Amino acid sequence: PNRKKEQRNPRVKKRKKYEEKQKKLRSVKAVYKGGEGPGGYQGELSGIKTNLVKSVKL
Amino acid sequence: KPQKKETYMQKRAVVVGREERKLRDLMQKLTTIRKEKIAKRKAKKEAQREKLKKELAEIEERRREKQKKEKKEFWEREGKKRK
Amino acid sequence: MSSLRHAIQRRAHKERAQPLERQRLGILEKKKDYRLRARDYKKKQAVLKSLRQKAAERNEDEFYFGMMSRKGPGSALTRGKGFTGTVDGDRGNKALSVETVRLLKTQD
Amino acid sequence: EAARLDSELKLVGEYGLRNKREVWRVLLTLSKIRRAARILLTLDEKDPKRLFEGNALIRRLVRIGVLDESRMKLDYVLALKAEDFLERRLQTLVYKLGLAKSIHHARVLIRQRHIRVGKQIVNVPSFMVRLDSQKHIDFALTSPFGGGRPGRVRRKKAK
Amino acid sequence: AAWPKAEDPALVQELLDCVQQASHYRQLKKGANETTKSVNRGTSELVILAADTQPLSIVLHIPLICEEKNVPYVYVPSKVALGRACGVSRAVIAVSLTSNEASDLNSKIRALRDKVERLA
Amino acid sequence: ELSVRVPQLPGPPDTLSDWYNIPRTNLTPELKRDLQLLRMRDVVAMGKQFFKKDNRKDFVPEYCQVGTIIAGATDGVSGRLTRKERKRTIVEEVLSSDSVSKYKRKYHEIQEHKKSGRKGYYKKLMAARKR
Amino acid sequence: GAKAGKKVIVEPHRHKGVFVARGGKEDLLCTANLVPGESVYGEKRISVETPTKTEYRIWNPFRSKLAAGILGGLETIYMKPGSKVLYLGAASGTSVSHVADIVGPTGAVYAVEFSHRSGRDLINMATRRTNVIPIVEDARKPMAYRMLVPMVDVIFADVAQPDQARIVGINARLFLKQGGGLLISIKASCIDSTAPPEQVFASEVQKLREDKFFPKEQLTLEPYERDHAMVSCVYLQKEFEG
Amino acid sequence: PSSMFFEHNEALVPPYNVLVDTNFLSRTVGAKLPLLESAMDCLYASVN
Repeated sequence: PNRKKEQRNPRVKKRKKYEEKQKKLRSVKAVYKGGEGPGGYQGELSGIKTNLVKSVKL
Repeated sequence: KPQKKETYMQKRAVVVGREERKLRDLMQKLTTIRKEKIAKRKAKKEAQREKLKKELAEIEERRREKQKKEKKEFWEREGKKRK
Repeated sequence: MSSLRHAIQRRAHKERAQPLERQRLGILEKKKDYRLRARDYKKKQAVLKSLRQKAAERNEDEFYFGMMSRKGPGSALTRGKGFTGTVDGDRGNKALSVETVRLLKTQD
Repeated sequence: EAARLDSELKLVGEYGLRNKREVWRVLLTLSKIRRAARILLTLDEKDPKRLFEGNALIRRLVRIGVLDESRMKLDYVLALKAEDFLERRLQTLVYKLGLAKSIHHARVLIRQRHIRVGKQIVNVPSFMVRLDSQKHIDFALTSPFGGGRPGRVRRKKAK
Repeated sequence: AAWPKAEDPALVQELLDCVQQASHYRQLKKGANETTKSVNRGTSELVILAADTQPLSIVLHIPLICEEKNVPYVYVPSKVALGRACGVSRAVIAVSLTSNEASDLNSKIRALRDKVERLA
Repeated sequence: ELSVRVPQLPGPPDTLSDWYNIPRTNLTPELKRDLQLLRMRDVVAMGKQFFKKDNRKDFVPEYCQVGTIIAGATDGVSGRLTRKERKRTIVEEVLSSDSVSKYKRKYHEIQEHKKSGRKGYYKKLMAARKR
Repeated sequence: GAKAGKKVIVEPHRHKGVFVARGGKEDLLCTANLVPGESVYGEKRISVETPTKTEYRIWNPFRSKLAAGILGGLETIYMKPGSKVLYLGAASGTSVSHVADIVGPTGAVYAVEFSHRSGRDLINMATRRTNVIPIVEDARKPMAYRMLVPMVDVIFADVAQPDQARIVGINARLFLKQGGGLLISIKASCIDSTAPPEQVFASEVQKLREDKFFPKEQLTLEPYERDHAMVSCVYLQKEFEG
Repeated sequence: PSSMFFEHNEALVPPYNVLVDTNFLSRTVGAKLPLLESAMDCLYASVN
């Protein structure tokens, strides 16, 4: 059965799967990613839902 | 049934303005793309949900297999003791 | 299994198009399109059948309050050329009484 | 052991290694070191064996700069780990010293033999570095970054 | 005025040493305007301020912003020697260093800011 | 010092006491339009942004005020709208911006794919038949 | 940027007093400022012609960790408009002004700061805003401003000190109502700067539970200022107010 | 939980905190083993 570049180098395949998983991580939790913008603050650039609590209740 | 007469309301309606018309056209096309995008995403979400429930029933079948093996192990190891 | 199958083994097939001596009479209903036409015809005919049960098991002396506040279908007998047995309603507008009409006229 | 899976993957991805062979190998090294650390704690404090052997091992580790010059005790000798051994792994130094834009580009550079440490060019990216040497890492003279010939692509483009 | 001054006994020397480390390691902003921009971007990990300066008011306003951001600062006694430590060919009165979260340089900086926090 | 008083005896609240007097929102059509825009703000940023899925069955809050972004003292060179750029309604602003071309193109596309084969196609088949 | 001049809409958020203003391609957070029309620090602001006296202020997260918390969606931030709040770590007063605009006139916030000239900015704002009380002293010795602080309900803390837990603990011992509340914020790099941050947070919360606190919320202000946290606890009861 | 990754805890680095449960404590006395020593050896790091 025929295969791909991505399979044929087992150096590359753990690069992309590491990239996409890190992209996959960028769905669930929140990464830091630098400070506010160097031009400045520009709002919460993708919305605010009010009624959502994300606090671990101890 | 749709009207073939022409009411005083429809005649007394005002012709709308030009800025208003541009605005309303924008609003129309906005709602269209909104509805179709919600349709695509709802469809994909439904297909992945059906996929996942298939794997849940598969793990249910495996649960029943281990249930069968375990209960038969219990009662075979139990029958000779009562024997 | 699912690695006991060769590549050209899973190479599956490709539909056969409508012949081009014919195409002015419509696309070729292969299997899936037949299934679609079926299921539509099926749910429609079962709706039709259930309605037929209702219309053979009406009772003539029902009584509601809608019948005090809608028109009735009736028949061709009293309705005319223009009769399906729909029960109409309003379209939305009523007899709009005179004083407000004067107000409208002044504004216009 | 999905935790084993994801943990090993994050090791490689943060330092773009090649396989869980190399990662497990460095882990084996760490295991031998922490075995030494366990033993030298098993001998009680102020014992002479403990004093000299632990002083030795701590000098070893700070000589390769993995355990910090700040903290010099057997507690931290236990507390070291694979991220630190990877920190003193070599290719990481090219990336953190600003010659190769990416860890993979650094891997390719080490392949085609453009960096050296001291004198000799290096081909193995898992050549462990030393604290005393780690700043003496630059391009060789034969590489077009360091000079020498402009390279084969410049050669052909001039052709 | 410059009451969180760094004392002599080689504490300033470990400071200048880590400055040399970060200046090679590109984790460094140099000059007071760069310091203000780094601390007002919040990337700053620590900032060192000279006290040997033609009037001190510059390295008095900079502590106002680092007090406004709750990130540490420390007074070296020598603008010339700090500039030489950075490798500028010019005296510098204010040098700041940021964070890069995969090293042991960060452990060094943690030690240094622990030192200055015990100084304060 | 003491006089005769006045007797003055002749629903849901109107200005919320615990949010510093936010009045009940008047239902005006341009306000409705702005509300629809801010709900459907996803498709507005076509391709480049995504938004938190704010999803209630209604969308009209009971209390809202239309306002103005005043001024940037630290920055007003380009974070300031030009005089032509200033708009009355948010909908007219997002109108007067660019990319409404790409909007219209997507519109013709979706319109065609919902006019795939539903009735016009059947009529033209019927013409190919009856001919 | 949501540039200067864009017509926007503002609505209440969940919390009593704070507001959220949505618009166009970018929403944000605001507060009705008590002191009218005037900016503090080049913060952007918002005017609405009410059917003059109606002005709001945009609240940068990255400048103010309370705002980071309001974006992180806290359980209950304990500060109703009209409440007594001891602030702690009141450096240069920006966030403090925001809390002031929350509590309004019928509230009062006690702004304590350690250094001087950040104090100067703070007391300038204390002249202007008629509900925030300037206190410039050593936080470690709260008997100094024992003359000033009455019993209050809500404790803000944002200092970065090793003895922070004991600081806010004795301040809880002195200035917090029965069934009190507090928000504090914590940096791993200033509590102990080699360890993993979650472990540092557990150490600090266990400390407060030894200070007889009831831990009742935690979050990590994750996309905004790395490895910090906001922690919410209640003073000496399981419920908040009474 | 922050400091976590795709079912891996980046958090727990040495030293390790270990909770004793009751069956475990009964059974490790019943097997006559030194608590701190055996844990330190099996983990190869410092605990409490």
